[PDB]
Amino acid sequence: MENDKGQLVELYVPRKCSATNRIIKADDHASVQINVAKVDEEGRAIPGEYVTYALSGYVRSRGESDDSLNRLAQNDGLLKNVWSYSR
Amino acid sequence: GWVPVTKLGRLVKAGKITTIEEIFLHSLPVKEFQIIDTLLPGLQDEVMNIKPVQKQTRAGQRTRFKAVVVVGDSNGHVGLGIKTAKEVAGAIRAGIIIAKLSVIPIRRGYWGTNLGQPHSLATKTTGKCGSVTVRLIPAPRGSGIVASPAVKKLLQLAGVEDVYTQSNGKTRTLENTLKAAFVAIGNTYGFLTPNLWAEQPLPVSPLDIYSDEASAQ
Amino acid sequence: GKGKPRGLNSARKLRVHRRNNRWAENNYKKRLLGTAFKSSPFGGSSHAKGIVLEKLGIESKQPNSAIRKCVRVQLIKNGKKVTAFVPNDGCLNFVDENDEVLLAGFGRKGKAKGDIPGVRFKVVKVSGVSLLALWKEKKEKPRS
Amino acid sequence: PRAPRTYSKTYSTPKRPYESSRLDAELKLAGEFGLKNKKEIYRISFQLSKIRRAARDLLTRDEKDPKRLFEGNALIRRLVRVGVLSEDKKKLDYVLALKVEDFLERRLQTQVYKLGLAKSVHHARVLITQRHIAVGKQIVNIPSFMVRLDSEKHIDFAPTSPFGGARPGRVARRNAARKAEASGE
RNA sequence: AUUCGGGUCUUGUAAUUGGAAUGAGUACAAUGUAAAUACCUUAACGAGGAACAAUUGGAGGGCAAGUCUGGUGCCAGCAGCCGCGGUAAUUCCAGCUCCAAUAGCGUAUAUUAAAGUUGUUGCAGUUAAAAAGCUCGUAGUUGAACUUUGGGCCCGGUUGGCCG
RNA sequence: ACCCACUCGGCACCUUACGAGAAAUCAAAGUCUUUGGGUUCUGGGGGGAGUAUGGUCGCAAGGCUGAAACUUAAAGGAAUUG
Ligand SMILES: [Mg+2]
Ligand SMILES: [Mg+2]
Ligand SMILES: [Mg+2]
Ligand SMILES: [Mg+2]
Ligand SMILES: [Mg+2]
Ligand SMILES: [Mg+2]
Ligand SMILES: [Mg+2]
Ligand SMILES: [Mg+2]
Ligand SMILES: [Mg+2]
Ligand SMILES: [Mg+2]
Ligand SMILES: [Mg+2]
Ligand SMILES: [Mg+2]
Repeated sequence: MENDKGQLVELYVPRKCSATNRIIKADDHASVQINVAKVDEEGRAIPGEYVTYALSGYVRSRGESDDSLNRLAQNDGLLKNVWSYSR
Repeated sequence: GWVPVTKLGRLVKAGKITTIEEIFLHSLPVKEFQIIDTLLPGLQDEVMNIKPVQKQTRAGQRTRFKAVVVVGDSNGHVGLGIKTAKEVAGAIRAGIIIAKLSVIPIRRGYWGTNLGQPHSLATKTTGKCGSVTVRLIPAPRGSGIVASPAVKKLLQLAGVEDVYTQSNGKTRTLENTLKAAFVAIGNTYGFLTPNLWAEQPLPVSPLDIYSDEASAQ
Repeated sequence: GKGKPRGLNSARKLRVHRRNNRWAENNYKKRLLGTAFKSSPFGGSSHAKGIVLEKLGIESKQPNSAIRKCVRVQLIKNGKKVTAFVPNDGCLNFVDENDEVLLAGFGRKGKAKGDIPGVRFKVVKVSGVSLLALWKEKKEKPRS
Repeated sequence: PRAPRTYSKTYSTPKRPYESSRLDAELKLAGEFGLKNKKEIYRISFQLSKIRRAARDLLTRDEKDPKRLFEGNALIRRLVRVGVLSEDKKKLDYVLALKVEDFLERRLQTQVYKLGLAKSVHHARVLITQRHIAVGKQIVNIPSFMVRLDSEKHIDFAPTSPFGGARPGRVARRNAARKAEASGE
């Protein structure tokens, strides 16, 4: 969000949910962020590098949080043969 | 003085969180009003209403006080709180504590064109509470705040300049009115407008960059 | 479908329905039935002269007992009897009988549990003098 | 059978009558500028409002449309001649942002006190209605003259007036006659 | 400021003072005007203004404004609505004060807004007013999908840039 | 006949709410100020009153259609404490 001088003028660009592309808002205490650990060849996880996801409180309440996480991870290289695109 | 009891409080008192914008971005649940105090220094309260309430406790009749209190920056932050205590100044005190706690951002934007600072709202919003609905509509600049006294105060203390309202229901119950209005401004940051489509990279929580800090002894 | 026809060639049904439905409004019914010209004591005018028929000591009980110092007035244009309040006057030394009296409207709702009724008129003038001016000792009353 | 002489109201009474905030705002506004009715304020609020309407009605139409161009530019340059709108704000979106004081600051009343021909604002009132204060070759005796910008640099005392020049007033030569006759005696 | 005093400013006053200003009104003249009246002009007068004296409604709430004195309380909780007591009343009556709009302000009737309490935009219908006992059925309102898409060429306009 | 899996169509129940609602509650009473899928009917404070009058249907008892003057500050819903 800009004005004419080309400068941004918001309080903050907010976090969007990853499953649902909807906005997570500030009072949503059911929303969540998931850090998954990047791993070495030696099977050690580095202390400070994460693949992170966002989830709206809506999706966790509705009980789709899991399946959503699955698909997301699987597509982002974490898993394989857990989540099918067909059912 | 003040001793934090929450791993969000020790983060604050150790100046590891500058603005609230970092609380709000990650939705980190506030429970220590002092947080809001330090992060929002220029927060100006306002008792909207004070009401004698008749308690009947085990055949012992007492008189207490219900207080509806609003707080806010005249930039982008509001807060609303209701509290009942045994003494008036006590009620007001506690009320301000509560409203401090439930402080919310606001997306204020433009009407049509795009000059100077954002003056009005970004989109039409609507809050409902009780039987009351309150609807807020973008005005053009200099249209002032078109609302009844209560809702007008709540919006002024939230740095809105120009906004048309439309209410409905028994607006005479000021607590439902205020609550509803509150909801309606508290929805602005929740309406996905096209200028927010661009994908961001997920930020890493203050709670994890400063995790060694503000950890319980 | 919100129970009303919403079709593009449906106007007639809509507006007709509206006409049949406006008869539940109160004022509309008063206004197309000419209730004002047929029944209302004033005949649809903001005022009426009348002549005081009888000085009334009505007594209206609950919740507050008015020693109702009111009047029976008969309107000149209708020959229609009416009751009317005569304000601000403790003794009623101002209004006697056979006196010409200009009346206006007055909105006192009557109450049930004490049998207090609702007069609808207040004396504005007596014998051509304003009730107020008399009461202010500003003007005096020609007594005939 | 004439033509019917057209005419119009000028102001508009507020919607909520007792509103402790508006009450005060109004009073301080009357105070800065020495007005006598709230009505004087209302008159301004009303002209303002008609301008804000013309403004919006132009704003909702397309840029580079003949009408918005024409009436836009007109409204703008009109607002500028009286120096209500500043030289740099020459675009519609500011004429909306305009407020009351921006109008209240161009009164002859005001400009007399801000060109320092008066000691206080009230003094400026009196001095105006007293037929003292001219704008160029004209006297003007209305506190609401609304000074155009090219007429700012002309306001002075009246060539008729005691201060402007001429002979002393009636009181002055009264006391001149009193002292001269009391000394001749 | 160490203390007297060096001055800036703004106030409360004092039916304190001082000298300025001026049109309300009066009036030669002229202007105006068919003739006049007036306006606009203008000699000559014309206030400390202890009276060139401003009102109309209010002061429990709605709704701006009383934590003020006496009287009441036999002409007394009382009259848009709701409140509220009686030796001691902010709620009645009188004075004082204050508030609002002001050469105007109140009141009555009508009407529009408020009223999303007429609802096309826009109401409601389980229990608050309101789904016909039930189906059939003409006018009426309403009515699935589908029939040149897609591609290639050229022409000249009106805003916007980077050069002027 | 039964048992398991599935499937249209019923029928009630039990959970919840994303949603609605004044609340009780509701798979509709949801997709409703972010207000428009088609259509029928009805209501506009409480009384006066389903009364008076007219018309119509019925052998009658009655039904259908259905006011006004006047009156009144509430009548009413749901929930909560004792
Ligand atoms: Mg309403
Ligand atoms: Mg002549
Ligand atoms: Mg008075
Ligand atoms: Mg009162
Ligand atoms: Mg009041
Ligand atoms: Mg008050
Ligand atoms: Mg309704
Ligand atoms: Mg019932
Ligand atoms: Mg019912
Ligand atoms: Mg049925
Ligand atoms: Mg078709
Ligand atoms: Mg009815």
